[PDB]
Amino acid sequence: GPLGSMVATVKRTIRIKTQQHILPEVPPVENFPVRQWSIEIVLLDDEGKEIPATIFDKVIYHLHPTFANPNRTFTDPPFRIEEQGWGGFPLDISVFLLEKAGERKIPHDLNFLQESYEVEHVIQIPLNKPLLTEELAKSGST
Amino acid sequence: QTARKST
Repeated sequence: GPLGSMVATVKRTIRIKTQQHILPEVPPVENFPVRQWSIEIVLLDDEGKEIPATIFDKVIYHLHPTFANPNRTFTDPPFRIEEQGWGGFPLDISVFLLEKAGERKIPHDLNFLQESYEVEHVIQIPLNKPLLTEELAKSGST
Repeated sequence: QTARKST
């Protein structure tokens, strides 16, 4: 299964939730409509119900470099970001575990394929920081 | 809906 230091971890599923719609008052860019889009992040428990992702004390969205100040930091669940843009792009979402337990770079794809869509990612989380272990208890076994 | 940027 896992090996070495990675044995002392548990897995959680986080769900990234994306929404987007066209802003008609914003002029299209080269005929492409400008859309308002939003990303949020939740945690899933052992039953698959959505609970606040309190296991992170910080989330940073690393946006495409066409945005001003493309690295956007949020500290409260659900770490909701909102922007306007003309194009889809892969972006990295850095999530920072409580108690400096570690940064995880989760691959997201911002796209306009649907009005809304959800994507799940499995992350490994260590069990050696008491406050994080205690918080992890709310979303499933540890 | 398939509009995308570069990298």
